[PDB]
Amino acid sequence: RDKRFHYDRNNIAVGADESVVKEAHREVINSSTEGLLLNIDKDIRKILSGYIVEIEDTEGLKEVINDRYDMLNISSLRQDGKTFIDFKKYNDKLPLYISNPNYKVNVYAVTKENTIINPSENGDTSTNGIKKILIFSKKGYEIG
Amino acid sequence: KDIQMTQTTSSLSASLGDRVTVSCRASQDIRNYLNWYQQKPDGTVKFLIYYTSRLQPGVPSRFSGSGSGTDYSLTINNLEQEDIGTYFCQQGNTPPWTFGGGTKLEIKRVQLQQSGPELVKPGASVKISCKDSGYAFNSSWMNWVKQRPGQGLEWIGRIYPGDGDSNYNGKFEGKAILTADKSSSTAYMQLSSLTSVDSAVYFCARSGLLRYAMDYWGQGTSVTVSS
Repeated sequence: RDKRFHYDRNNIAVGADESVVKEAHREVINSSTEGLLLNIDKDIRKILSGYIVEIEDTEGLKEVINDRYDMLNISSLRQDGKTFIDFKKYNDKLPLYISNPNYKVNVYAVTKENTIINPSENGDTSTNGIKKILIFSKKGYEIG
Repeated sequence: KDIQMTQTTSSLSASLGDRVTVSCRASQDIRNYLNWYQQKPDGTVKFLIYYTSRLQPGVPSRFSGSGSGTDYSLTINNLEQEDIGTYFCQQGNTPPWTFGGGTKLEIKRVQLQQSGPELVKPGASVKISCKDSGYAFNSSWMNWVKQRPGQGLEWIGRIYPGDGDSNYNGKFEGKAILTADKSSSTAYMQLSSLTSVDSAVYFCARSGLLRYAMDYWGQGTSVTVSS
């Protein structure tokens, strides 16, 4: 047991410590208003159920693009085994709209031990609650 | 149902240099997904603020949106002759999108080219045409909004030229038929079987970059219907 990952029954893996997830998406191979493309490791790629993309304006208001309890998975592994987080996917076929270089473009990750299979006692489906983990956050002009 | 937007103050006048305030008011937490548009005097339509307070580039710093929950409001610090117009506030949380009723502001004392005005005999179809001239046609949606006095604005539907997917409104399920032609950047609506009811204007606002906001609007198309 890595003691780092938070195992469970069947003695599998369903999530590590934040500092562990952060370290994987630590290396970004490419970022654009269409999606990331970092290099995520299979050991982690497993515990994650999806990502959450949001645009935080200079003042302080944050908009979640794929704001949905089930649109959470916008990731997908390729040929060269590189993960491409697809912003454009759940933003109705449109890429990210940044109207000001200083708006940040946060992208969170959700360990499976936090993922919600369905709504709640509020008939709510928002990405609030879902304990997310930031993994990337470059301003607007740092993106390009 | 349709999230019903309410603009209690239907109209107002105010000298220049005044701090005008236009207030919208949703019928259920729309969670910030609200935008404001200004309808100039020249029957045109400008996209101003999206997502409650983010200003569209170009808008003069003296504007500003506010709120959260079900009480959003535009505030025009020290008014200026070129701000006159009728402001609407379309929500954009849970489709179908629905606009307010407009708060006509007075003064107390062409990338999207639409078709020509139609005139039909009660019971005939028509085909209005939105002719985008820009470059982002098959890469940006196309919403068709319907304006008629007293009825703020009703979102009809939209199609995405680039592939063919489309969405409609419940009241217009059986009326409009959105068709588009990727080769000549053009959309077409087809109000089939008209009535004295359809007699209205029909703008064709294209929503590109912002699924819940139409940035460029056509000019309109007076589709009046006789007896």
